[PDB]
Amino acid sequence: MKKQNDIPQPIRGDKGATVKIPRNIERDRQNPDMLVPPETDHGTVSNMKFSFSDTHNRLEKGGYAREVTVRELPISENLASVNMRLKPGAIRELHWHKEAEWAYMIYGSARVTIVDEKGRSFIDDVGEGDLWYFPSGLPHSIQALEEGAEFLLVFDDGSFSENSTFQLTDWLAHTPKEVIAANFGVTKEEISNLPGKEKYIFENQLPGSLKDDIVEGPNGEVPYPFTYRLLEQEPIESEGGKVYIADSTNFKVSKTIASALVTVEPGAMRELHWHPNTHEWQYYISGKARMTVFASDGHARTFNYQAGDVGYVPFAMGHYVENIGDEPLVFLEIFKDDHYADVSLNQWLAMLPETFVQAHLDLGKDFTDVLSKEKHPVVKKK
Amino acid sequence: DIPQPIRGDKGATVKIPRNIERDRQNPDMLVPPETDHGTVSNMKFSFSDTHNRLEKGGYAREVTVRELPISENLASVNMRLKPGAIRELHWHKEAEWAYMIYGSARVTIVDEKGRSFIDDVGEGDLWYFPSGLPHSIQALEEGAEFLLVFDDGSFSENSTFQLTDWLAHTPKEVIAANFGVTKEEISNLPGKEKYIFENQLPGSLKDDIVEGPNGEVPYPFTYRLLEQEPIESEGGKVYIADSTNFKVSKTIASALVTVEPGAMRELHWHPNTHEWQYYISGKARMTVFASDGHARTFNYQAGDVGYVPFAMGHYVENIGDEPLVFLEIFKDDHYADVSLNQWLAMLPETFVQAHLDLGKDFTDVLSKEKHPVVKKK
Amino acid sequence: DIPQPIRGDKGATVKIPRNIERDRQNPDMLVPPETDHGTVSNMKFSFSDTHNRLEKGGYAREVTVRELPISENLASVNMRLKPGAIRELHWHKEAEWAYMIYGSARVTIVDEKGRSFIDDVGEGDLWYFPSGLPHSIQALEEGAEFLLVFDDGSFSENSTFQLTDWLAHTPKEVIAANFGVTKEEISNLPGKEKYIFENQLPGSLKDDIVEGPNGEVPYPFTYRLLEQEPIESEGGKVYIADSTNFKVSKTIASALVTVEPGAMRELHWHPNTHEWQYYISGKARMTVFASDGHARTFNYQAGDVGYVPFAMGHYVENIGDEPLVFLEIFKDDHYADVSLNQWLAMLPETFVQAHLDLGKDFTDVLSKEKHPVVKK
Amino acid sequence: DIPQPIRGDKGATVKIPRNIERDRQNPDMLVPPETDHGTVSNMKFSFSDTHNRLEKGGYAREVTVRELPISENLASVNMRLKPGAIRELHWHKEAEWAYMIYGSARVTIVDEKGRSFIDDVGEGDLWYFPSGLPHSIQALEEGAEFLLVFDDGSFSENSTFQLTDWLAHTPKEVIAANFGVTKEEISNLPGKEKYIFENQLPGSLKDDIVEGPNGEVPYPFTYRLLEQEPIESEGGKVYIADSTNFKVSKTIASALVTVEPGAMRELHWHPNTHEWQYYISGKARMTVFASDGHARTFNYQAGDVGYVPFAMGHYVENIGDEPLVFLEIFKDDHYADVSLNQWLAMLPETFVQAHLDLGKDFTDVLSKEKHPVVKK
Amino acid sequence: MKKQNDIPQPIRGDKGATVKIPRNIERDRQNPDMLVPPETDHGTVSNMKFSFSDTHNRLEKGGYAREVTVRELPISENLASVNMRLKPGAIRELHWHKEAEWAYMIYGSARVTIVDEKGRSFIDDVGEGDLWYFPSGLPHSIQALEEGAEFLLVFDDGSFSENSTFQLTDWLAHTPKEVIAANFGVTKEEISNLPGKEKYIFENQLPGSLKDDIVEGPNGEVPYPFTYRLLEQEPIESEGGKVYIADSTNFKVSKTIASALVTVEPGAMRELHWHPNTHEWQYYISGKARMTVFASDGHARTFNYQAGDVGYVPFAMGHYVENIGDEPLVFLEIFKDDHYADVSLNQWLAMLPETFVQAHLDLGKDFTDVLSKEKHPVVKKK
Ligand SMILES: [Mn+2]
Ligand SMILES: [Mn+2]
Ligand SMILES: [Mn+2]
Ligand SMILES: [Mn+2]
Ligand SMILES: [Mn+2]
Ligand SMILES: [Mn+2]
Ligand SMILES: [Mn+2]
Ligand SMILES: [Mn+2]
Ligand SMILES: [Mn+2]
Ligand SMILES: [Mn+2]
Repeated sequence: MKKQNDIPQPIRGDKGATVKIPRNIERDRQNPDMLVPPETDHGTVSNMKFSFSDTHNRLEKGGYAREVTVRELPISENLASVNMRLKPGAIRELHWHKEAEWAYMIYGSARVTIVDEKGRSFIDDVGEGDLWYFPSGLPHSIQALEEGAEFLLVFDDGSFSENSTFQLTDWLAHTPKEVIAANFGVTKEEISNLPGKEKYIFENQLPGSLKDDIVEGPNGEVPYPFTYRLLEQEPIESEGGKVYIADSTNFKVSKTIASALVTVEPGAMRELHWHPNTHEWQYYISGKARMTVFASDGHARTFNYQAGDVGYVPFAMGHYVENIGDEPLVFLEIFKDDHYADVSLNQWLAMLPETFVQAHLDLGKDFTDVLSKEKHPVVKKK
Repeated sequence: DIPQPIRGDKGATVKIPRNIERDRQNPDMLVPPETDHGTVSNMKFSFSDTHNRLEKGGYAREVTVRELPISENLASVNMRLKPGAIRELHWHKEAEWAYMIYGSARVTIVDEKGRSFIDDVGEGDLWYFPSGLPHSIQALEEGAEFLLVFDDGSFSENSTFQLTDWLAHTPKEVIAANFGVTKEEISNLPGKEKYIFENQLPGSLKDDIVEGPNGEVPYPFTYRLLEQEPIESEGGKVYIADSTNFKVSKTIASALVTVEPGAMRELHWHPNTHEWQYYISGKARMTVFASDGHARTFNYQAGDVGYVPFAMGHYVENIGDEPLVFLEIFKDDHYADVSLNQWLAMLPETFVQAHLDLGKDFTDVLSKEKHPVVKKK
Repeated sequence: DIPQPIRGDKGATVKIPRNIERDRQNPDMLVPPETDHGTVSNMKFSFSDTHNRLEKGGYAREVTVRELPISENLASVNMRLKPGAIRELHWHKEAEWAYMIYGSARVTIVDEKGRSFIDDVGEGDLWYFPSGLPHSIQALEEGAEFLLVFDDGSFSENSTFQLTDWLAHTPKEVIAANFGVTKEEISNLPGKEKYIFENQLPGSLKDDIVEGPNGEVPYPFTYRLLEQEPIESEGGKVYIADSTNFKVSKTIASALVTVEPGAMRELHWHPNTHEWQYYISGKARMTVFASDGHARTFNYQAGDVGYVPFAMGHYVENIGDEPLVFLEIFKDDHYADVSLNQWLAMLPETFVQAHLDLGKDFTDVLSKEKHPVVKK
Repeated sequence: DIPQPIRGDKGATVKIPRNIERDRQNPDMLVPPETDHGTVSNMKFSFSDTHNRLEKGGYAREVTVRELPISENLASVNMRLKPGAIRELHWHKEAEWAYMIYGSARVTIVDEKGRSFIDDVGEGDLWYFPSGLPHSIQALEEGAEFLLVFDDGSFSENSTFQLTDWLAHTPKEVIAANFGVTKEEISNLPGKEKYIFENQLPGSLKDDIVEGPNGEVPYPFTYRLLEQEPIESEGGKVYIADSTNFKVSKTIASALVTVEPGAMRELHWHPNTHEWQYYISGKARMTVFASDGHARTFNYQAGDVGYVPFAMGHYVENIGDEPLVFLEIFKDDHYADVSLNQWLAMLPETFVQAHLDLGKDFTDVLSKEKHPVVKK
Repeated sequence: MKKQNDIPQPIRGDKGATVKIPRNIERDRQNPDMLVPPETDHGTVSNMKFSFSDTHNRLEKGGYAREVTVRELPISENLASVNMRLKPGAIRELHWHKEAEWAYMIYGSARVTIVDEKGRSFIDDVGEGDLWYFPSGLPHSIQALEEGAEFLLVFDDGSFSENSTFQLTDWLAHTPKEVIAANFGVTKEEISNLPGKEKYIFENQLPGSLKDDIVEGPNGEVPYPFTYRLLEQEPIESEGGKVYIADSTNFKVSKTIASALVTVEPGAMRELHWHPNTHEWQYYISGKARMTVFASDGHARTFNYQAGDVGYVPFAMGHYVENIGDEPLVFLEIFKDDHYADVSLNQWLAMLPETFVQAHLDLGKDFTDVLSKEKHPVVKKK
């Protein structure tokens, strides 16, 4: 708990030394638990942290998009992410991709379209705290409404790239005109004005009312919505914060992505736990955190995170997420699976015979008496 | 005619010795569309460019990942049997799907509960043998020629597990003990496999059926594809068999497509998996759109294998005077596509116009009903 | 008493220094059947050829893909516990299946809904712990020795996540905050893992049961394999536990096979997945038929691991005077085989004759009923 | 003072919580050049974003392929030693190259012929230790801080072979037999490694020299880079050490580049191998041209690692008011580049004009002499 | 040094327990340091031991061949080995392969042939203790002389198989007769008696004198011999045994294999060392040994070896080879490199300032005074 000097130094008790070479003081201040790790860290652990601020931002007329992929964070082979921004009325061009796409609306609102394997369309407006999920290969679009929009997209393969989606106008620009004309029963003259290259993101007038955009068709309505109002659900409320979970059990279409939004008050922490199903991918919406990843065989490494950072926890590794700042800590947890699952350290030990736990920990009834059989994902410090 | 790789002011005459016959077969590759761009893997291979294994009773030649490396998940054998000839009892790690192009044959299969299924397959019929289940084929009075598709690209037709090869490589004492016979009783077992061999015609199917205490299989291993009602559009027909109707065909979804002269399988993609193609008859071109401004056109004719990687945009245009007939194969439990026309038809017209820089005259032509094969006007 | 690699006019005496004891254990490898041919990967490894991790309270040794590289999907630990000794609370990514060979033990497991299951396991019983669910083992009054099988070949017994190792590598401030205690209250936590440690015998199972707000688990994590009715053939018995009867065992299908002297697990293959084997007792040979004229025979005895890649033909012949007892393990939700005899029995007899160049005298012996273990 | 991702009519303000400090460090990434295009792998990682291993006597932090995956062939440790502190005698498979940034240290190495080399290294000096040869570092009176580069990206600083770790994991009977001593004589050996440990300052270099029957090493393992005459261009200086002058440095070619304010390492590429970079001081941007219309610009400052894959076009522009100082590292036996200016200068002027759609006014400025660092 | 019972048990002090399940007592007796490892072992280490007795032996008219490859010992990706036996006069059929081949003649003697890239032939007799080396792709044969022969072949790729060499008669059997006839200017009738399948190993009459077999040609003699008399060289003689080294510096053709024969008296040991160049592959000719492989980061595992065993030491790992029996221990060390190199622990420390070594080891002048600046590869116990 000893605090750093204005110029922090990698010193812990009698270990470490001052930095003698030119250095990045600003980044060191953001990474206090990396410049000075806990004494309990040990061994080689892959990097589990990357900042969107350290990525190239693709700027277009109407917004921007930047990405963190396996080429930035190689531990995350199964999940990649885009931070995308749209100005009011601007359109993310009709497109599809091999990966399924999950999204969280951080700021503003947007209208999405999607058409399914049966030719059925779903059109809906998404606001702050809402999600969408587009299954692999189904074509979709996003158009920001009057406030603009900024959102996080997560794709279920780490090798994604935002520059490799299949765009409507790119497909047509690379199809012979004779074939397009034959496809639609029109003349080549009727399609002479098709774009010669993709748009990707483009400015446009605001759309009208949602009701006026709904398209009915001969194949009927989709069975399940492609959007979900996460923040309208009743959260799991612990002493130190709240957890909102959306997986395929409640957000029915979201078959390959399970998700949670976690809020952690100052002085609180997402408790010690692990996931018995799959890897965790993280996005930090706001606040400041540290997390130690316990990797087995005496290996553990602590990382720091703040707004704009991606984190990762490989399958079954022990972890916690501690708020280390004065404001709420808000982050997303993402899993490539059909459901969310964790094992809580506290609940695990609480559900075992007390003398058996005592025999393991070399602690007494004073400790086992504090264990809780109810899981409290976010705990508050006393 | 002597074609040249010239398109407008681009290209030049060929100055070196060349293969004129192949150039005539590949007009859209010697002279690609101006709209092609970028590196795309090869998506075409001819069975005529493969080694044909000849045996007493027929032949078998294959296109695998060693010929067409983009196709890692699917491989194929073109097999021919003379009347009465037998493809020896065998099994393999891969599931096997088949389309009977010519003639007819009797198949056998035994399942993991010891139940046998024996049936005759004719032109336009399919079979599907799940992985590891043992089977045989015997051509009937007119012979048979058929296409086999295996759900792994690394297959080889020379590495199936053959009944007689197994026995030839098992100790005689073990074979004798296995069946409760003497070693002398099995002395005449073959020393090497047969693979394909000549034989007299079998009797009636009814007389070959074997009844047993474990009863009949719950689902048939054959399917009469051409007896089903096809999806009919202006330019042709589509017949689909996947696990929703051909119940056993869990890892292969299939379609037979017929395209009249002047018609085209419309612009679409598959949101589920890669497409593997076999061209039964006719002449076609297809452009594969691979994202990020990459697209490449290929030509196909009878005897060719094609491929479309997962989610790539494509169409199949008849470029000849005869019907174009081809198979589409997918390693999945169902067939699925997205039609470009239907997609745009199901969106607000002004939104589509904003994308395409076209007006209501174009959006008025879009159809909310999918028409897989369209006819030119 | 000195075997030589000679078969008729093939082979020769060994002229260099040699391992006569191992040669005597591997008669069908020093002198293979004439019917073997071609390159086949090794399908045989002995636990006696592995490093044994010794701890206060027992031991653990393993056969993994680093010992037997054909077995990429399955690995195994032979673990021994003295009376009362504890295999420390731990978890791992891999699912774990177990067979109790000797003695008995108490297991605990807690699931992802916070529900605990505690049960006693005796000889012939199994357990199955799904991936990532935390568990422990404690031997009862006789001690215990058992075989664990993990559904990835790259496992290692030294890489499990141990309760005390986790806590030893977590900041004390974080542990204290997690439980609402002071750092002083947790100062006595161990500085390193225990793994296996000695302990007094546990009390009655009834006294260990913990009730909780989330109720009981829906399916048990133990199974009394030898209490089931086996498939009894002429030459032995087969007991099967897969996800159809041992409901939790979703990624492991298993069978215990007993083969009398003079009997043999018949010629068959598996149309679903690879087979992993552990030889509990007795002596066997097996030929693996790998297609395209490739076949190789291997010898096995107590303590050996074997393997049969997906769809390869095989049999398991007792070559000794005592019963042969072995486990068959498959990474799948069910057991399945195709029997050579039953296959041919279910085809037209003249069609079989046309293949085999044998007559009705042979096809008349074929049986439409499957008999997994046959007697000579 | 609040930058925004806006370039003319493209982009927009950031509406979500953001990292303004990092955005200010990366102006050409928040607002890239209009000329960037396409997907390019990340080519930039900060040592400040790594876990620092702290020991009594100093620290070590690393950037490896697990942090910067484009760099598969090279990894790096920033190591700091207090006065007299010792980096424990050790070896590793990888060859090690080093640049002394601050202070000074004594190194030892023994070769495979039993010959020892001991030398003092000061600011601007290098060392190179071939793969597998054992060595140590001990800081002198001012302490030391230096950059180590290893010729495999999968390195880890926690995986080196340490003298005391080896002995702690060797049977005492074997150690005793090895040296002809009793087990009692070696009872005080450490039970675990030291890695970095505090120690009194060493004596004179002359007093440490050890003579032996195998003579002196043929080539020195240290090099006084900054004592060499640099290539001096209009905008800065370049000092090169590769196997042609630093004879032992067979797998690492290196250069120290200084770039004045308003200057730039010119447009060039390497026809031999990938470039790995460490930024000692100052602030830079670099565009990596990856072919087929792909290009991405990155920002660097003190403490950053950069990378340029084999043959990709690049330049390094000083974007600050202070000198820009960086290292270029190549896994090869020599340094080589092709300069864009010199290339075009050596071709017929009308041929260059036909390519560039520019006239004699442009081709007249081309120079047949290579100037690695140019001044605006 | 405590000895096992006739039925050994995995017990070390108060650690371990008796074996309660059916077990392989004979193998346990062969592996005393695996049933009861040193207390100093720790962590996961790949298997480094495999017995030729655990391999399928290919029997032919004239001899046998069995192999240990990466399919048996997966740590050894770069080296594989065949133990081959020939009866008097029997021929290992003319053949070639992609891998280079190195050989040690353990028993008997043989005549070898080889033809090089220039059409030059080399024919020579090899006896006990002699080597050969055949570069990749050059065709060769072996024919045993009057005592027969048994030898160890080592190939410089672990994926080798003895059943995959290119055999003269197999090539011809799979070439169209018209092509063979055209190749040699003969009729198809003249070649009708060519074999229909390969021979591999076949019986034959003893050859005549070597002098009568030598073939001269227009391209002259080879520049360097393909055989080497290892045991005729003066060995490095230490107190506890001898070392004979053949690498490309003395056996000039042996460009990809460096080799050593090591003899270790009872009570002696190949000292603690490592190799700074490459992995070590081992074959145990006679005797009984143990070796601990030190793999870094606190990882170490001990293995036992006896006649007929293959061992392995990955690049740069610390090791020693201790004789644990009453007879001499004789083994081969093989390296895929153009030279042999090691670093001796003793010599390393002997060449450093004594106080510096003392500061590392927490030992005094009593220890540093015993260090030797001369390398003694095999040391004898006092
Ligand atoms: Mn999208
Ligand atoms: Mn979590
Ligand atoms: Mn088949
Ligand atoms: Mn299609
Ligand atoms: Mn376990
Ligand atoms: Mn089986
Ligand atoms: Mn070093
Ligand atoms: Mn450069
Ligand atoms: Mn050879
Ligand atoms: Mn060695």
